[PDB]
Amino acid sequence: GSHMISKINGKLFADMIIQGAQNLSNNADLVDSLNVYPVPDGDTGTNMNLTMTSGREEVENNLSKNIGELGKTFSKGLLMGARGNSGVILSQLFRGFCKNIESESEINSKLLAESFQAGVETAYKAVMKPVEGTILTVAKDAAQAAIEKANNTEDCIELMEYIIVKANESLENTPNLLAVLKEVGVVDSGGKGLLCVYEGFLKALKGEKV
Ligand SMILES: Nc1ncnc2c1ncn2[C@@H]1O[C@H](COP(=O)(O)O)[C@@H](O)[C@H]1O
Ligand SMILES: [Mg+2]
Ligand SMILES: [Mg+2]
Ligand SMILES: [Mg+2]
Repeated sequence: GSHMISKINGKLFADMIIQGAQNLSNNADLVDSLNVYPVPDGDTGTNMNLTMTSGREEVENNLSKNIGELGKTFSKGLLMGARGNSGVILSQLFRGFCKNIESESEINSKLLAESFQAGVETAYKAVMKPVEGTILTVAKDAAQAAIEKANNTEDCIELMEYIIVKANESLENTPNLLAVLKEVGVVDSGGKGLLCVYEGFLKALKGEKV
C-alpha cells in the first residue's frame, strides 16, 4: 500500500490517547448535557474528561515506543483518577485493553480488535449490575465490529473507521434499551463520550491532530 497503518507502536498509541483525550475534552460540555442516567446530574463529560486527562498526563510525561509499557502508564493514570460511573467504566475498559498488550512492543489490527474485546470483558466483570443502553453496550458493539472487520483488514485506519461506524449505530440504538433515554430523547452520555475518544483514536491513526 502506502498510507496504511499495519502496526501501532507505543508513540502511535500515545498519539491516539492524546487525541482521544483532546477530542473528549472538546466535547465535554455536550456529553455533560446528555447525562440523564442513572442520576440526571449533567456531569458525564466532566467525569470522563477528568479521568482521561489523568491518563493523558501520565502518558505525556512517560513516553515510550514500546506499546506494552505505554499501556501500563496509560492504564495506571486512568485507574488512579477515575471519576463517576463513566470514568470508572472507562478506566476498566482500558485496563483490560492495556493488559492484553502488556508484553508487546507493537500490535497489528487483529490484536487491536482483540484488545477492545478484552476491555469489554474486564468492564462487564467490574460492574456489579451492568445495564444495557450504556457505555458498556456501545463498547461491546464496537468490539464485536472490530473483531469481525479485523479478520480481513490489515489496515488499522480502515478498522478504526469501521469500529466508529458500528459504535455510532449502537449509540443511536441506546434509547431502545434504556427507557429514560427514549422518554427524554437523547442517546447515552457515557457512550457518547466513548465515541468521542474513539474518534480521536482515528485522527491519530491518520497522522492528524484534533
Ligand atoms: N450499571 C451501569 N451499567 C452500565 N453503564 C452504566 C451503569 N451506570 C452508569 N453507567 C454509564 O455511566 C454514564 C453516566 O456516568 P456518570 O455521569 O459519570 O455517572 C451513563 O450514561 C452510562 O453510560
Ligand atoms: Mg458529579
Ligand atoms: Mg452523571
Ligand atoms: Mg495522514
